[PDB]
Amino acid sequence: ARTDTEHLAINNETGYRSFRAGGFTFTRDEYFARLTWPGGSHIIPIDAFLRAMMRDVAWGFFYGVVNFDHVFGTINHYGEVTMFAGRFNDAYRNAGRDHEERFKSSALMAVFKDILSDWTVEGYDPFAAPMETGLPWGIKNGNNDEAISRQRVTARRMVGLPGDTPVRTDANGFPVNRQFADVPQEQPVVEAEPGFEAEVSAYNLFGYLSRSDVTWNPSVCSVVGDSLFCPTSEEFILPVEHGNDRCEWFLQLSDEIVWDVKDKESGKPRARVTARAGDICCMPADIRHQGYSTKRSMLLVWENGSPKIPQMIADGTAPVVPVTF
Amino acid sequence: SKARTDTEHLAINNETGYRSFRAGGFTFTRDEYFARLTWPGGSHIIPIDAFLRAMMRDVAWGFFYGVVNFDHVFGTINHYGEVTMFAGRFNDAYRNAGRDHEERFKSSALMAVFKDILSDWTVEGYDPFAAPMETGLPWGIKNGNNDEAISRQRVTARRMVGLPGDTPVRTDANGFPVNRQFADVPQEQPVVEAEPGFEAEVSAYNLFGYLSRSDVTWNPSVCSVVGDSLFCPTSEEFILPVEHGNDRCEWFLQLSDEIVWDVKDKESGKPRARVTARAGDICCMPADIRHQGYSTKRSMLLVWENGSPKIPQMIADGPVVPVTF
Amino acid sequence: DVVTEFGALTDYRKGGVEIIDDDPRNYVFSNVFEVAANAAPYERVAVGKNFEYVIESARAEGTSGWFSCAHDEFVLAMDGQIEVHLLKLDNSDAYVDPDSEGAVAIGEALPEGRKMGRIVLRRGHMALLPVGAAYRFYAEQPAAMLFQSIEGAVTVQKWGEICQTE
Amino acid sequence: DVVTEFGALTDYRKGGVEIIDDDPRNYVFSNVFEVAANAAPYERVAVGKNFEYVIESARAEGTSGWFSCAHDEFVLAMDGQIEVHLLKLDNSDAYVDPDSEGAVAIGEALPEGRKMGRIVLRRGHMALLPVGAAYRFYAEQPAAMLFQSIEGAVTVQKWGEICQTE
Ligand SMILES: [Fe+3]
Repeated sequence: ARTDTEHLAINNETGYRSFRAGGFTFTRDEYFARLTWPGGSHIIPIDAFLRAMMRDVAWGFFYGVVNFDHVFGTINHYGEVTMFAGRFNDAYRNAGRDHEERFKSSALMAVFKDILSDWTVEGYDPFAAPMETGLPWGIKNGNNDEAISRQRVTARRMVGLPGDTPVRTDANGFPVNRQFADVPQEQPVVEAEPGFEAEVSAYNLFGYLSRSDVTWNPSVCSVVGDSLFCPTSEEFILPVEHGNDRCEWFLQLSDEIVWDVKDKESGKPRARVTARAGDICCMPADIRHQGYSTKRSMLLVWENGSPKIPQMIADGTAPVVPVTF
Repeated sequence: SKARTDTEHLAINNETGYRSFRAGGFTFTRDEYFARLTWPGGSHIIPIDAFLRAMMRDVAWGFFYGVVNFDHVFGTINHYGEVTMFAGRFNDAYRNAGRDHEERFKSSALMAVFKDILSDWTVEGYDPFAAPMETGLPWGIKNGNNDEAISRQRVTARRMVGLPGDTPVRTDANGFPVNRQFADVPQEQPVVEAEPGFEAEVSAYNLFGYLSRSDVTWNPSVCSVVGDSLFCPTSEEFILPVEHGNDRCEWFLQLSDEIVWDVKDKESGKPRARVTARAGDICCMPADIRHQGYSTKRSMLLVWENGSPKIPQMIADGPVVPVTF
Repeated sequence: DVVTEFGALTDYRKGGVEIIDDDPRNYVFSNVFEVAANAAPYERVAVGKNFEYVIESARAEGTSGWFSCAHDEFVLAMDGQIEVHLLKLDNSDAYVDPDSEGAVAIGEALPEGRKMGRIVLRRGHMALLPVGAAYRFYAEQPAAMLFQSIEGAVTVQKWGEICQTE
Repeated sequence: DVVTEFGALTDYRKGGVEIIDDDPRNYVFSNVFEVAANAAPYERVAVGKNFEYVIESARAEGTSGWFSCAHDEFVLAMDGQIEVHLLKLDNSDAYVDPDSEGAVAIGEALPEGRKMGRIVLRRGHMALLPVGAAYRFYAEQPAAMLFQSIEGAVTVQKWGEICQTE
């Protein structure tokens, strides 16, 4: 599992740095992320690229396969990470033209962070919806390190508990997003008996989500064993096609989303799933998915975080769908 | 079974401010971020910049030669007088499942509705014929229009730019300044000395100069004619907004700089090749593939077309590479 | 004039799966309000499952019997006002088998222990249900809720009744 | 500061075809500057064909013979000063079969007719070669040029050895 990465030259015309990770090569210009590897090249619009990179960075390579698109992406092996071109593309694979390299995670993570920092310019936030931020086009112009560096937020037990991750307020840096301005903010009435003020806990979760400053970022709010409630606020398009190595459930809390559903292995379209407020559905472990959301909307992503699942799905000792009827 | 002509203006949404449209069994709605299409038994979303850029080309090109794929799902096939509009016709996932849908229209009826869509959905300061760095954004609620940018005069030489009565050369005075990204291209006219009496047929002009002044992107445009052989150069920046599946060979001669062409199978949509072209490179795009170009810097491209109507009839039985090698 | 759409027992609008090449049963698609609307009060119907873990939908109406659990649970109010009472059990082992999972229906009778406190949830509010507490709900009006938990003696599975199949 | 890259006989950077699943030969890929650097003076090499129609590349060097054609043609200068001479023929059926197509080489002797005009082309300049005219070129230094014409008596097809076969 490879470790070799490298900073190359700042280009004199564009002002950006190119980077290397194994056989892979990363170059940006005014419009494009340019990728090469042994035997191949590919291009991705710089805005779509940075948005995807932003997620893969923030999510620590996430669960399973993070497809930037139909060619390029990562597989997470939890401590090691596969970078690929065309691994989940019928055309490359049938032709034996896909290319894969495996890395220690903190070593790929490091060059990814360097790419994201160098390639991001003043006023461009790749964690936000396009209506909320500026543009990535043109030569290197300053940076946006504050935006690409927000601290991941994770509950040990539940938001708001003594010593656990806290509630979001104007005070502490999280005002309500313009597209959730009507969302009620009152906290639930909590009244503990003397001695119990630590165990008697409630919070306004929809108010919490309305105060999320990024889009498409599942973030832990409550924990029961490996069962994790990861709600987030969603706007525009999920900047990746997620092929999970486990089943995952979506509960639409507000407004609506359409999930474009494709085959995980081939990338052939399979179904389109429209979800409104209170709809709950399952994403099978043999699909990849990508959501589209016009108004900023509240989604609950529900995960089982157990390490056991992938090898069981491969072995067939757990199912591709959690129930049948 | 005739070709259809049933199109319709639908309602004006009160919050979006946009009108929606029917053409046969297809419906067109746009909101803040998306173009939302329907047809009996299916639905699809395309982000609105991409859609409007693609729509611009289909209209300006009068439906072009053969297949104009807006994306992996939606597009038109030109039949020259009539036109098919499809969902999934060249997507093996849809075809295999009997889920592709096609509707044949009279071209005049289908064009009128596109222009209406294009007019209504284009807002102040958004020019869908320009590169992204040259113009504003299409996002958000209806806000004015930009009918001038979408009403541009098609320009076609009958014999050659500059001949008497033929399409004129471009200058600042007739409203065509040099594009910012061609600032260093020489602009002198060639020296022409006609003898008394022959000033009609002694003609030459500065073609690169002419291209340097093109005010639109990805718009093949006739500069010279010999029977069916057409010189159709244009200026190229960013990404060609569609994937072109031609019904005959088209030739590309790269005149300046650099383009990379993403080559896919025309039926299935599978990656087949990537063609890199620099100044002086000439290649054939065979009738069995679709292509999509990438140009970082604004570049000059000569598209050479054989405009003869006999060819689609013959390239169906006999020879997709037009060269005996 | 921003409107953030939320569902209610009374007013929701189910979406669904459009097929290209797939079986709609694979997405196990339902709507929590619908499921809560048809059930018996406090009946915990599972709407999501992943190995042993579950999400449960239920309608709160009147006063529930008592519950306790060998692990933590969480409750998310989704519509209308729900009151939660907490009691610290003197011997939680007497109501809940320790090696068990999922909530336990521990009876309508007041169990022995002391008063932990009281919570009042409206739409969008989440509460801790800590292991070792017994808990009880009161809703004056029909309200909906979800439980983050594990399948046990209280959880009702009826996938074919509630999910899209065409 | 903006630099627009044009090729030349002396300075060109051929690109090419990367294969995923296909045959490079389908793309008939060559570079007009290389083709012309390797040809003899004024040899017209086909670099594009589409049925009858051609694009031809040539290196102009010194003074060519005279040409005429049964149909319009066009010449595009690609690199360097090329001089064009036009003569209206008294009797063009005397040199070019009409109903033939493609340029005819009509010898180096001055054809019978009237002086029509002179054109001096540089890189990026295009000129009409009108039907019923006789034309010739002078180039002080090697220069690259392209014809839009039809497959005829001067058209040279070196297909397998100008294009990218691997
Ligand atoms: Fe996912």
